[PDB]
This record gives sequence, structure tokens and C-alpha cells, in this order.
Amino acid sequence: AFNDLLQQVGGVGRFQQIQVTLVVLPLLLMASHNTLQNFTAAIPTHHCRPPWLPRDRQGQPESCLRFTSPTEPCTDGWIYDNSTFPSTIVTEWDLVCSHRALRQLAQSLYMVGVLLGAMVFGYLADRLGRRKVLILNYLQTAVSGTCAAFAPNFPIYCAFRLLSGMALAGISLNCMTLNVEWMPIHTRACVGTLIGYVYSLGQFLLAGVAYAVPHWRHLQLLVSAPFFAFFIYSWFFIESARWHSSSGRLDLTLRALQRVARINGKREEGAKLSMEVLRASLQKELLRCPTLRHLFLCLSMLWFATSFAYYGLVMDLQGFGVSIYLIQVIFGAVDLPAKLVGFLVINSLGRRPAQMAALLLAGICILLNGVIPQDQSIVRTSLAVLGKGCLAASFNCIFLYTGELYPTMIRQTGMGMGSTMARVGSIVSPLVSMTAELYPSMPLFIYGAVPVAASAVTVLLPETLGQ
Ligand SMILES: CCCc1nc(C(C)(C)O)c(C(=O)O)n1Cc1ccc(-c2ccccc2-c2nnn[nH]2)cc1
Ligand SMILES: [Br-]
Repeated sequence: AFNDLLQQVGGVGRFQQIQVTLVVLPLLLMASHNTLQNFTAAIPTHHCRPPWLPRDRQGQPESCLRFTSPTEPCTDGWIYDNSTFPSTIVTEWDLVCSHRALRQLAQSLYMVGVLLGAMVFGYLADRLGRRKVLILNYLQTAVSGTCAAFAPNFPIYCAFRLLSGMALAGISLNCMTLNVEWMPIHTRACVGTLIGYVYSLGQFLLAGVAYAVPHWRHLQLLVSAPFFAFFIYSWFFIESARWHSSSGRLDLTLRALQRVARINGKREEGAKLSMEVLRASLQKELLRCPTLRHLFLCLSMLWFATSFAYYGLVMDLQGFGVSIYLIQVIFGAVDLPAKLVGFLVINSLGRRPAQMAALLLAGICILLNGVIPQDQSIVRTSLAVLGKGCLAASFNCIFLYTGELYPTMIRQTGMGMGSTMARVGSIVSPLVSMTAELYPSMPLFIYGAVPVAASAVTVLLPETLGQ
């Protein structure tokens, strides 16, 4: 068995600690990139440009309509507010009113890239390697991200944000994958938990960076800046030894394991390992099968709906009556208690009842936001914060539940394609937000009605607690 031989060089050790820390380090910036459209594309208060401006029923000047003489649409441009948002992509290329969907199109195009990033670079890691793909993904995001910060017009920004989406998907996919191939079976849950916790710490980093750097060009450049430094040390990564065995390169596998032995200091055991011993140790459809088919759609709907309403709330921080810098801190802050409640309930009640309670409660909070009047800022903000926490507690549960609900043969493929359909939800969520022109609370109603119907799916699943 490979697990027993991985413990020969000491199991978890100095090499394992050093590389896992460096591989998980860019995961802090993963949350910032996924949410960066909130700060780089924030919509400030604006009004038409006189060469004058009607006021709405609320009292503020009516946007994109001006009097012909002291009604006609804006022709000379728009005047924005520099008090809170000095420069965003909305102010730069006039993505207001008529071109309101263009701002959402940036996230949809970016989320198209992250979907194709898992599909393409997932296939590349099987043929090329896990270390080789990581090197080509730390560079790509740094080049694509920086080139996006200097985009001359809008189409160039969308094309260079899509490329950053493809590379970031490869980073996330090859972070957990490369980490588990170099770590023993015993320390497999610690890595899985650490990936999610490091992922949830990125919201705090985004708020701190965006507060000091409000400009969209400087914030985007600074966010993609470390990925050049990550590429500098990404060369010093040891390729997964198990993958080398699967590729018929046992000579490379022996060298990789020997190199680990000297790093951990147990070089005596590494010298014992040899090709004869290495070979002796390592001697060992989803919808096509109705049995797994009726298990796939139920899991797929949970992955889609949980992600569909997640990015329908994280992307819409503005409008709760609180500064977005404070809300981003609070949204990140509610993540840790939400897992604690979920993890305790999961082990005390069951994966299925907890998931249904987490999804149903999350759907109610989102749905009640549209009904509640916008005047009550504190209550409306609190319900959204509670809804965000319950959605996060659903992600942790569905990640655990999916693994236990799949046979060992198809578990790895099911989890990968199960997360793939989750990336599909993050694509449609910005698209649904584009219907806010038809009705103002319609996007919030839809984001709160899909998880409610998704909670009925979990009932059809079989409970796996204590089984
Ligand atoms: C908090 C964001 C949730 C999310 N975003 C994405 C995008 C950016 C579209 O890729 C996906 C996806 O890859 O499908 N997901 C799903 C996800 C589920 C569980 C977890 C998780 C939860 C707890 C502990 C660990 C993890 C985990 N496993 N692998 N990576 N993180 C992380 C992400
Ligand atoms: Br991800």
C-alpha cells in the first residue's frame, strides 16, 4: 500500500508541513478574486451630465434622465461620486442604466472561465502532471490579472478576467489534489478542513486590502501581484509520487520518495527503499447506471442550489445600509460560528436533517429580505448575515455528505463533477441578477426560492450517519 510507504519517510514531516503551507497560501487570495467584482465594480451614486435633473419619488435625482430645458436621455455623459469610490469599472466605461447588464456580464464571463478551468486543467493534470499544471496556473493568473488591470476598454477586461478564471480553477483543483497525494490517510480530514478554513479567511483579507486601496486598477493589480511571487517559488514543488506510479514512471517515484527522506531527516529509511522494494510495495457512468443516476441528480441539485444562492448574496453586499467594508468583515466573521453549529449538529443529528435545516433556514432568510422594507437596515442586514452563515454551513455539509454517499469507485469522479455543477450555479447567479431591471426584488425572490425547493431533494437521499 502507498499509504504505509508514505509513512516510511515519516508520514507528516518537515517536507509535508513546508509544502502544504506554501500550496495552501494562495488560497487566501482565491476568495478575493471570486469577490473582487464587488469592490472593483461597485456602483456609486450618479446622475446625468448637464451641458436639469428630475428627481424621483424618493427625493434623489433620477438617474440617466435630464430635462431638455431648465425629458431626454444622457448624451454628454454622467457625473459620479468620488466620496467613497474614487474609481471603479462602472465609472470608467459608463456601465450604468442602459448598460447595467455589462457589469454583471463581467462576473458571468469570469465564472465561465472558472468552469472551463476545472474542465480543461483537470484533464491537463492527468496527462502532464500536478506540479507542472500548478506552475502554469500561478503564472497565468498573474499575467492575466495584471493585464486586466490595464485593460483599455471593456471587452479586453472581460477576456482577461476569463483567463484569470481558468487559472484560478486549476489552482484550487490542484491545491487539494496535490496536498492529499503527499499526505497520509490518517491526516486526510485535517487537510480537508484546513482548505475550507483557509478559504474562509480570504474574506477578511479582501476587506483589509480594499479599504486601503479603493481604486479598481490598483486593487486589481495588488490582488494579482503576489501570484508572480508565488510562481517564483512554485518551481520548488515535488510532484505527487502516487501520480508518477499511475503514469508508469516508478523510477521517478523512487527518486521523489528518496528526496523526501533526506528533507525529513530520516535518510536511513530512504536508503533502504529501492526499486525492488518500491515495486513490491506498490503492486496494487454517473447517468449510465440507474443506481448511481438517481443518486446523482439529488446530489447535483444540492450542489447547484447551494452555490446558486451563495453568489447571489455575496455579490450583492451593497444596498444593506452599511458600508461594504464593514459588511465584508461581518460576512466573513459569521463563517466560523456557522461551521461550529453545523459541525456539532451534523455529528449529533445527522448529515441529512442538518443539510435540510441549513438549506431551508438559508432560503427563508434570503426570501424574507425582499419582503422586509428597505428602511429597516439593521434587521435586513442581520437576516442577510444569518442567511450567509446558513449557506456556508450547507457547503460544509454537502462536501461531507457527497463523499459518504458515493461508492469508492466513483467517489472521486462524483465529487469532481459534483463541484463542477456547483460552478454552473455561480454562472447563472449573475445572469439572474440581470433581471433586476424588470422588478427590483425579483432577483432576491429567486435566490430565496431555489434553496427552499432544494430542501425537498435532501429528503430523497439516504442518511449516512453511523453507516
Ligand atoms: C465558499 C465557496 C464555495 C465554492 N466556490 C466554488 C468556486 C469558486 C465556483 O470554484 C466552489 C466549487 O469549486 O464548486 N465551491 C464549492 C465548495 C464546497 C466545499 C468547500 C469546502 C468546505 C469545507 C472544507 C473544505 C472545502 C474544500 N474542499 N476543497 N476545496 N475546499 C469549498 C468549496
Ligand atoms: Br474553488
